[PDB]
This record gives sequence, structure tokens and C-alpha cells, in this order.
Amino acid sequence: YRNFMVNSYRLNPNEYFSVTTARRNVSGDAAALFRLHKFLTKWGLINYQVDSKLLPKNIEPPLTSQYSTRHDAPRGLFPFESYKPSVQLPDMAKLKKM
Amino acid sequence: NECIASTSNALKVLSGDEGYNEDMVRRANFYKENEAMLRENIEVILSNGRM
Amino acid sequence: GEINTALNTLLVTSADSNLKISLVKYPELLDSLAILGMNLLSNLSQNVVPYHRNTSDYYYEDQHDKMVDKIFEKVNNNSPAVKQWDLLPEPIRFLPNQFPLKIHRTPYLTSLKKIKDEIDDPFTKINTRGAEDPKVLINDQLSTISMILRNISFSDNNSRIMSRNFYLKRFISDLLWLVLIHPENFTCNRKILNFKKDLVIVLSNISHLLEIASSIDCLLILILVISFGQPKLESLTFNEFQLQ
Amino acid sequence: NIPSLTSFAEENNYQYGYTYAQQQLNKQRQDFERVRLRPEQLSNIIHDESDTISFRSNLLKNFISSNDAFNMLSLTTVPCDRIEKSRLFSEKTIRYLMQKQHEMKT
Amino acid sequence: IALNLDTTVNDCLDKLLNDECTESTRENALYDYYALQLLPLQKAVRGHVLQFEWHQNSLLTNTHPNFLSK
Amino acid sequence: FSNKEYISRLWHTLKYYQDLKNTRMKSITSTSQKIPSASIWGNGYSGYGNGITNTTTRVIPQVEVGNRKHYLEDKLKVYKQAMNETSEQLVPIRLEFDQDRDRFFLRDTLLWNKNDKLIKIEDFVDDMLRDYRFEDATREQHIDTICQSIQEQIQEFQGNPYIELNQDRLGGDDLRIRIKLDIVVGQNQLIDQFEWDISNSDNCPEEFAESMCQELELPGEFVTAIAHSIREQVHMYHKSLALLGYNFDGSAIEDDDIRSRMLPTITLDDVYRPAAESKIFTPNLLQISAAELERLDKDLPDIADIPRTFRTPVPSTLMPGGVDVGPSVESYELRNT
Amino acid sequence: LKKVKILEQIDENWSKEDLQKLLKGIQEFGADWYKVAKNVGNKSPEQCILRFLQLPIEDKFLYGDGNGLGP
Repeated sequence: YRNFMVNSYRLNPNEYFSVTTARRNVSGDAAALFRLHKFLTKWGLINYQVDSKLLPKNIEPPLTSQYSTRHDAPRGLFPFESYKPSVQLPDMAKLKKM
Repeated sequence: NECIASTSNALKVLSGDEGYNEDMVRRANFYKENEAMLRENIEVILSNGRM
Repeated sequence: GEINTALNTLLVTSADSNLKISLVKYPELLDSLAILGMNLLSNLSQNVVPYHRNTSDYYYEDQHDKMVDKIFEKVNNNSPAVKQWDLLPEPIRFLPNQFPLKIHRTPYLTSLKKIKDEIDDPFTKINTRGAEDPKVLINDQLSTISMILRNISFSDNNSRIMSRNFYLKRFISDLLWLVLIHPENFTCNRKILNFKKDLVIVLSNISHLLEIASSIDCLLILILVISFGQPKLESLTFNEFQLQ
Repeated sequence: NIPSLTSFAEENNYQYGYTYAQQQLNKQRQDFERVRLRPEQLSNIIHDESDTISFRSNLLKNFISSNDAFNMLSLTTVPCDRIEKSRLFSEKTIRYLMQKQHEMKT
Repeated sequence: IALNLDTTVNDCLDKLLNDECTESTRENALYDYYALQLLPLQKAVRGHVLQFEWHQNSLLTNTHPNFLSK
Repeated sequence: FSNKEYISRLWHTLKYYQDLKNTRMKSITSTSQKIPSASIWGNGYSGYGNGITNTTTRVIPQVEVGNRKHYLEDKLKVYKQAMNETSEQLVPIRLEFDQDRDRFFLRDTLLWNKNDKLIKIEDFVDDMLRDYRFEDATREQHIDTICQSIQEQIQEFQGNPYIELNQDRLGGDDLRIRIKLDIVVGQNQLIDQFEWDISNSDNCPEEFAESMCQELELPGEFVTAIAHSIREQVHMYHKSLALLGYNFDGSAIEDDDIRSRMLPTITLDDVYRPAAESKIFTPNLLQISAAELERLDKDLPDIADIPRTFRTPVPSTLMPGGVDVGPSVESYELRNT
Repeated sequence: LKKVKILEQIDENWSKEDLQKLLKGIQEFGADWYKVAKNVGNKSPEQCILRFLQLPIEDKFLYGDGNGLGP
């Protein structure tokens, strides 16, 4: 029943997949089919995009954009660090030995 | 050892930094003991399309 | 993530005092909050870790012929029972772990001194974060649940909708047991005071229509209300509380 | 006002759907329970001592109080035989207990 | 660590570049070179997933203990 | 790593977040001036089901799909019913209305669980009328009339009698009845008769309806019409048996209208039916034109009047048996000049 | 020398040829995991991302096995 309802909605998502067509197309009592259809449409998954609208246009401020990231930005998270090379001549000798 | 581990951690909070320990998550046994949450988060990021 | 980003976006709106959350227009949000607070109280007293289990998390993925299929296991080599479960688990009493040993009657001022002596400690763990420990994650989900539930109850319609909701009464009778009889599972000592500090606020707005369910809840209400105030060291066993 | 207990019943009030006396009582109910249950949008939002406690100031004070008390321990190069003990009484507590013990025979 | 990594990169490069080395250790050094040039990409993806994992557990009472409710 | 670098790192971190807060304030003042700008976080939802998130921060409880509020369950009566769940007792339900004495037509037939105490019947009828695209004046063309018809039809259902209630002989009795059916879907008409043992409990009408529509390759309205016809006629024979006091264990049928509708005992010789008698017991899927379709559009239980199953088509795009009104298969809006 | 033998991670769900095709695919296409799982074949992209995370690349150049590193 569930695969029937989900497969039947996704052929034409602009249409509200009613309870009555599901009742008329699979054999079973109307109470359990109504409860399963209302559970299914409760969680999205069917009748989620019946009346879809278009987001018009986004006037994007800087740093709120794709590829709006810089090496100069602070890594608050992303815990991997980039470390300063210490160039000291006894430490150069220590690095050559180690 | 509790006097040192609660002094550097006392500096991390007062500075304002956050995150995991850098020397803990750099190895490979971290991603083998946390095998459960990575299969959740990889599917969440991939299905939303951010990976 | 879907739980935490719902809880934070509920906590910001419910504390805003300009955006109303009415349950007349939607009365099933409160049941989700109370069932989540029930199921978090359940696996805190048993120390089970949710949200990252290594179990499969899926159930059974897959007449006159059942005797034919029974003998089909005979001539190829040549009735399942019923199930029973409930929606909600045990309140938190009638569990084998939960048997009372000491009624934690700590007063208000000793709780304040315990908080100020735990914060002003050198080896303090009051800011160990969320992702470093799952028990503090359960505790910071429950504290968000309690802050939401004390924020919702300042409306005229929510105060009579929350009055019943069998789910909310069971969650109140479920937390009030845990904060008084076995508070060993809560990590910090400020969370234990903050649960009493908003349970009394959420019971101040409801109680004009509340019908008390069980007698154990009616005793724990008394012990919670008694736990504010300062006793002495028969006569009157309570020194007067000066409201400064 | 002070409306009723019958006005709080679920029959006279709205529910999730999907007369004149009821619509008169629900005026007084929502005009009474919105001036009673409304939160305080002003000061005295402190409520106690343990809400305006600051984690940052206490963490800074404990960072100082651990550092100087550890510099008191290691860097103070006074030997253990040379650490002189402090007095268990004061210059005023030793006078008051000479006074009261003089006045104890009354 | 960075110097040993650069030396191992320049050492697994030379093992395939000559022709006197055997093919059982000429292609193995090639995939060891592939795995060594893929290191900061692994750090990037690893950091990304862990940053999202840390954002899963920010609950506004950990970071904000002085939250005023009502 | 010294102090003079560790504070210069914190100055090149605070000055980042101050510009970030300036961006955050400008992207708030943009949307407060009714200009849809993006934020630090992404745009939340789209028009799909949940509302557009990039707005002026309202609280929208349950933005509905179409015109209906979401069905909110009880979740305690569901467990109070699903654990005390002995039997089902499906009820065949017939709805017929005309342009005279009624305004709607509503020729839909459905099954219904009699032991189901969860779903309020008026809510299901109100959902059905919204599924039939009736406009919101649907109470002077009452939901109460259909709700009262369905309330009456489940009260008369006396259930499967003592053949199920008291005893159950394995194999049943010889009570084989002559089931006739006459179904119209689109412009096809299925006419078929067979024999059906009403005295057997393990006779499944749905498993036979799926079997017949498997062989004939029928669309699926015939799946839920054949089984409803079986459940209808078997019940209208069981009711006529129970109202005459049949005492369903010892047979002794003893009547004249029935015992003449029942079929005689198959002997050894009668295990093959005659050829001219065979041409009735075969499924015929006739095709009818507009004139016959207009002729069918107007025209104790009576076991001689066996009704047909014509159904008013649901406004559904994909499904066979329903009209193609409403939203299209292609996703267009057609803004012309 | 102390070389990282990366092809010894041949645990039964994966194989040596699978790891080789994984590394050659990530070198071919950078972080487009659908093309990478297409180049590998017979495996979902999530398993490719997970096995790319769990590779012990830099562990043989760090100090310890799992006394302590100290401060």
C-alpha cells in the first residue's frame, strides 16, 4: 500500500493524491487506508509540492555567497591548524639532526 | 594532570576558540571508533548536496 | 541535528515575548515535546546512548498455503504470534534501577552555595561542551525542553491546553521523580536547581485546572514546594524567608 | 471580570477543527488571563544570585587563583624547616579571652 | 612532521622514476604517492564533516548559560 | 606563538566577526524593507509544502497542502484499538444520489471496518467531499446526508453469521450462490457471473478479484469493484438468511424464494457444464459508446434486484477511471504577453 | 624507510583494486563523489567518502601509537 501511494504520487507531483483514488485502486477498508494516507502526507513524502512557488531573486551581501571563503578567515571550527615555521639556527640544527 | 588539562582548557574558553582537540582528530582510530555518526552525517550532507 | 535545530529555534521564539506560540492552531507540538522528554528521561536512568546507535534502526525489511509452506520445508529437502508494546515506557518508577534510598531535600540557599562552590572550583567541568560528552548532551536537551515548556505556559490558551495533555502530566510526574529521588544522572548542579526553578514556574500557571494523577506525584509536589525555603537546626521548623 | 471555571472548559473553547454566551465569556477570559499571565518585560529579570553568575569572570578569577597559588608553592624557595607557622589566635582574640575568663566567675 | 612528509614524498617519487626497480614496488610507490598528495583534501573533507558534527551539538544552553527565559 | 602574536591573532578574528555582524544586520534590514536577501545561513524552505522562509519572521502554524489542515492523530486510542484487535468485519457501503431529491451524484462504493472506533465518520466524509473537489458550500448539500447514510448502512450490517460466529465447519456447506456482476469503468462494461460459497469463512473475495483482474489485465477500479460486489451480495444473502431464522449449523434450509436461488449439488455427471449454459459463465468486457453511456446515466432485502457499480470519476490525472481536470502533467504556468 | 603502506587496508568489504581505483579516481576528479563512485563501481558514494576519511595516511608520521605526548 505504501509503495503504491508513493509511486503513484511521484508520477505527477503537482496533483493532490487524494484518499479516494487510493481507496478505489487498492482493495482494503477505508479507515486503514485513510490513516495510512494521512500518516504519509503528515511526513511530507506525498502532496509536498502540490502548489509550489518560485523564490524570486537574492541580492546577496558579501560573505553570504557560494565561493565566499578566504584563507584569511578565522577557523573557529575546522580544528586543523596551519602552524608558523620557526626558523632559528639552533632549531635548524635540531631539525637537521632529528 | 588535572592542573594542566584544566589550564589550557581554561585558556581556550577565555580566548573564545572552540572545536575538537587538534591532536586527537588527526589520527585514524578516531574515525574508526566514531563510525556510527559519520555514516549519518555523510548521508545528511550528501543528500542535502553540500559534499 | 533535526532535533537540536528544532529545539533551538523553539527556544529563541518562545523566549521572545513578541512572537506567540499558540497551541489552539496546532496542539500536537506539545505532545512531541513531552514524548521527547519522556524518552530522554527513560534512557538517562538506564544510561543508554541514543542518536548514534550501531543498530540497524529498521524493522522488518523484506491463508491456505501456510500448511503447504510448512510441508514445503519437508518436500524440498526430499503462524507467527502476536506482539505487545506501548507508546510510552514506564514513568520512571517501577523500574528495577529506580528504588528510593534518600529523598534529596536540599534547600534553596545550600543549592546556591553548592553552585557557587562548583563554579569557583579550579578543576571544574561545568563547560566541558556538548560534543565531548553524550550525557551532557542529554542534559542540555532536557534543559532546553524545560525552558521551552516554561516559556510556552504564559498564554491564556496554552495554560488550559497544557493542563491536560496526559503526555505533559506524565512528563512532569516523570521529571519530578528524577530530580528529587535520583539526581545522580544530571551532570551539573545548576541544572538540578534550574529544573526545580522552572517546574515550579510551569506548575504556577497550570495548577488552577490541574487534576493530580497519582499520589506519588502529589507527594513529590509537596517535597518540591517544601525544598524552597530555609529550615532550622517540636516547634516551627522553618525560619522566615526574607524577600530581599 | 474574574470569569468562571466553566469558561475554562474545553466545550466552551476552541479546538483543532479540521454562540453568543460563549463569545461573551471568551472575551472576559482572554481579557483576564492575558493581564494575569503576561511576563514582565522590564527589569528585575535577575530573579536570584545564580542566574546573573558569570562563567567568564569566575574562569578568569580561577585562572589567576591557580597560577599565583602554584607560584606560591614551587617558586618560593624557602625550605620546609624555615616555613614559620602562623598564630592560631589574634592580638584581639587573645585580649577578649583574657577579659571574659576574668569575668567568668560571676 | 612537514619535513618528514616532504622527504617521504620525494622518496616515493624516486622509487617509480627509475627503471631498475621492480614492478611489484614500482606501482605500490605510485599509489603511496597518490595517497600522500591527497592529504590536505582529506583534511578538508575530514574538517568539514567534523565541523557539521560539532554544529549538531550546539544547544544554546551550553554556549549561553545566562539565557533569560521568562 | 608568543603573547604579541596571540593577541594579534585575536584582533584579526574579532574584526572579522564585526564585519560579519554588519553583514548580518544589513541582510536583516534588507528583508525588513521587503527585499529578499540571503543571510549567513541559507534560505530555509521553498514553496514546497512548508512556506517560504525568507520573510519578516512570522509564526505560521501548519501551512496546509491544498485547503486541508493536517490530520492530528490521538496516538493513545490507536494503541488502545490496535492491541484489542480481534477481528475486522468489513462492511460493503453503497452511495447513490441523483439530481432529484439531492444535488450531488456521488456514486462511490467503499469498504469499511465495522470494529474501527478510531476514525470519526463525518471527518472521513468531509475528506471525501474535498477529494471530489466540491466547493466550500458543502453543508447545504450536506455532509450530514452522506454521513447519515453511511451511519445507517453500518448499523444494518448484521455481520458474518454463525458460520463465523458460533461454529466453522472446515470446507463450509453446499450453499453456492449465483454471483452476477455488472461494472462500468470509463467506456468498458464487465459482465460476468460465477458461483460463490457463502458458507465458507476462508473464501477471500479480494484474492479472487486480484486473480481475475490479473488474467483480464483490468486497470484497478475493477479490483475494488469486484470485491465490493462479492462483499455486497454475500452480505445481502446472509441477511436474508438470518432474518428468516436459519440456525446456521444444521442446514435444513426450508424456504421457497431461497433454496431456489441456491445451486443444486454437483454430481459426478454435472462436473462439466453444458455448452449453451457455459456461455453465461464467462467474463465479457463490452465497449459502449456515448448513447449507452447516457442511457446508463439516468437509470427484507430484495435479492432479485442486483445493483450495478457505476462510479462518478474522481478528478485524478494518472489513474484510469478518473477525469483529467486540475494540475497538468507538464509543469507550466503560461505567462503570456 | 618508514613508508606508509597504504594498500594494506584490504578489509573484506573493500579490496586492493577498489582502493587503487578509489585513489586514481580522486586524483582524476577532485571531490566529485558521484564520478568517483562511478569510476570505482559497485559501491555507493557514501562508502567512498567514509573509506577516504578512514585512511591511515599521516598516522605513521605522528609521534605516538594511539606514554603520552604531554603538553
